[PDB]
Amino acid sequence: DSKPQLQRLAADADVDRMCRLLEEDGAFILKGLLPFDVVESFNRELDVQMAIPPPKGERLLADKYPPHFKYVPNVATTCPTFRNTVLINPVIHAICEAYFQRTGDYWLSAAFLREIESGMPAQPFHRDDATHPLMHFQPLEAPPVSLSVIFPLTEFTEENGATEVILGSHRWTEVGTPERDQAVLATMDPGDVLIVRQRVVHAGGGNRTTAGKPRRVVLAYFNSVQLTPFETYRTMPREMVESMTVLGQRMLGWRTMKPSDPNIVGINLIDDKRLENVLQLKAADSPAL
Amino acid sequence: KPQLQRLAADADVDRMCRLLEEDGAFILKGLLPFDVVESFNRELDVQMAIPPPKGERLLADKYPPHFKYVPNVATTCPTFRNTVLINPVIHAICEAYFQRTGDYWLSAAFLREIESGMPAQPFHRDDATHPLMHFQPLEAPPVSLSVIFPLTEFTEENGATEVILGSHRWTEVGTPERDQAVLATMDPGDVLIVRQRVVHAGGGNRTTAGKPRRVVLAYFNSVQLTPFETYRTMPREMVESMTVLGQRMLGWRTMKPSDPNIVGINLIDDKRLENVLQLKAADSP
Ligand SMILES: O=C(O)CCC(=O)C(=O)O
Ligand SMILES: O=C(O)CCC(=O)C(=O)O
Ligand SMILES: [Fe+2]
Ligand SMILES: [Fe+2]
Repeated sequence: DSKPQLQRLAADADVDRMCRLLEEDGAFILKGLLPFDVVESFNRELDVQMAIPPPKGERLLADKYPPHFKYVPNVATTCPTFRNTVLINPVIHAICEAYFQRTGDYWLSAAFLREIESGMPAQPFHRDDATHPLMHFQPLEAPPVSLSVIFPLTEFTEENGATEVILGSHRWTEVGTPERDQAVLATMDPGDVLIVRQRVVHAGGGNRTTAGKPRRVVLAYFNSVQLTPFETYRTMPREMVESMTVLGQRMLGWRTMKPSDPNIVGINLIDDKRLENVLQLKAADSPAL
Repeated sequence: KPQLQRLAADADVDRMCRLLEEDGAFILKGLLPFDVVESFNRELDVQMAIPPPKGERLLADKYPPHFKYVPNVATTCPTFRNTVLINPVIHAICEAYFQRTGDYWLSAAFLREIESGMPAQPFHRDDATHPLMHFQPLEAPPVSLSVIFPLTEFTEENGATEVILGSHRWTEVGTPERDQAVLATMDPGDVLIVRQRVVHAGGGNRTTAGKPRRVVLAYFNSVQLTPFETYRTMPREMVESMTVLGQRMLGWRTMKPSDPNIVGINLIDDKRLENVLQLKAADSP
C-alpha cells in the first residue's frame, strides 16, 4: 500500500543499513536467515515440548494469563537447535553489537515459544517494557538496553495473525490509544526474522483461521547485561554448558560480562575473578578462538 | 551549615524516608551491637591475612596497591551472612525505599580498608556499575541504595565519608568544592544510608597516624539490575544454612519487580528457582 510497510532485507545485507532502519522505522524483517532444515529441526523439538502435559502445580506466567496462547518457556534448555545454532547466529549478533555499542555487552533475558491456535483474538498493543519497568523512564537518546527478536516458526499471514507493528512508534512519548489500522503486518515465512527496537508499539494478531492451523512464534529478548535475565539458565548441567561455544555461554549468563564505561570492571563475577575461571569452564571453541 | 541527621536505630521509618528525600542521607546510631562488629572484624582479619591470589584481580587491578579490598564478604564472613545482611531495620528501610520499584537484592558487599597516608576519593555518584542509572530522571523510582557500615571509628582525622546534602536533586555532578560536603563521623555499630544520585566521597585517611579505616559497603539494588557479585557458586550447605531473606538477597530465589511485571524474574521452567532447586533454609521448606 501507499502507507509504508515493514522493509524486508536479505539475510546477508549490510548491518549499518539494518541499524538505520531500526532508528527510523523501529523494526525490519530479515528474509531467509535460517535455512529450512534448521527451522524444521527446531520445530520438531518444539513439537515434543508441547506434547508434554503441563506440570502439576505453579505456572508463574501461564497462571496470570488466560487463553489464548500455548507456552513453552526457556527453549534454550530443551531445544538443542536453538541452543547450538539459532542462538549464535552471526547476523543476529552483528545486529546486536551495533545496536548495543553504547550500552556494552548484552545477553539472553529469555527465549520462549508462543503458539496461537485457530480462532484466537489479537494481543493488545504494547511495548516490551513490562519485565523491567525501569525501562519506562529511560529517555529516547539513552543507550538502548533491550532488543526483541521474533522468529516465525510457521508462516505469518493476514489470516493467522501476523505481528502488527506501528512504525516509528518508538519516537512517541506515550503509547496512548492507537487503532489497529495504524499498524502494518509482519507477514513472513519460517526462516525469516522480525527485529523490533525498544519502545516500538506492537501486538500479536490472533488467529482468524478456522481449520486447525496454529501460528508459532519464538520470541528472544537480548538485553544489556545490566538487566537481570527473566529466565535463569544457572541450573543447566555442566556437560550441556561446556558443549556450547563461548558466545552461547555468554548469552546464557555463565560468564563475566562488561557494561560500557564508566563500568571499567565488569559484572557477574565473584572473588574478584571471572565466573568462567572460578568454574574452570570449558567450551566447544575454547582452543579455536 | 546543615549536618547529617543522627537517628536512633529504633526511630520511625517514615522519618528515615523523609530524610532521604530531603537530605539524601542519614546516620543510624548503634544499629549493630559491639559483639557483632567484633566478630565481623575478626572474620575480615582472617581474609586480610591471606595474600592476594596469583591471577587477575578485576576490581583491584584498577587501583594502586594501597587499595585494600576483600570482595563478596558474605562468602567468607558468617557474621555478615547470618546477621548483618538480614538486619530488620535495614530491611524496613529498603522495603519503604523500594516501594515504587518492587523487590531488591544484594548487588555487592565488600570491605575497603584505607591505610594511613591516603587522600580522599573524588566526588561522584554510585552510577558507574549500572551506567543506565545515569539516564534515569530524578522522578523515576529508585533502583539502588548504598548502605555504608563503619567497622572502625570515622573521624575528621581518618577520613569519614563526605556527603553533599541534597545533591540528588542536581542535574549533573560537575566539579564541586570540598567545603560543600559534610562528614559522616561515626562509631563502629553506626550505619550511613545514602540515597541514589547523592554526591559523596570516601575521605581517605588524613590520619597518616592511627589504624586503617575499615568500611563495608553494601549495595541493595532493584532485582531488575544484575548483581555485580554472583553468589551462584556458594555451596548448597552454605546457602541452606541462611534464612529465606538471606537467600533472596544473594540471588538464590525468584523475585518480583513492580507491576507491570506481574510474573516475576530469575525463574526457570515457569517455576520459582527455589522450588526447582528444592532449597531448604534456616526458616523455610
Ligand atoms: O504474537 C506475536 O507475534 C507477538 C508476541 C509479543 O509481542 C509478546 O508476547 O510480547
Ligand atoms: O570509603 C568511603 O567512606 C566511601 C567509599 C565510596 O563511596 C565508594 O567507594 O564508592
Ligand atoms: Fe511483545
Ligand atoms: Fe561511592
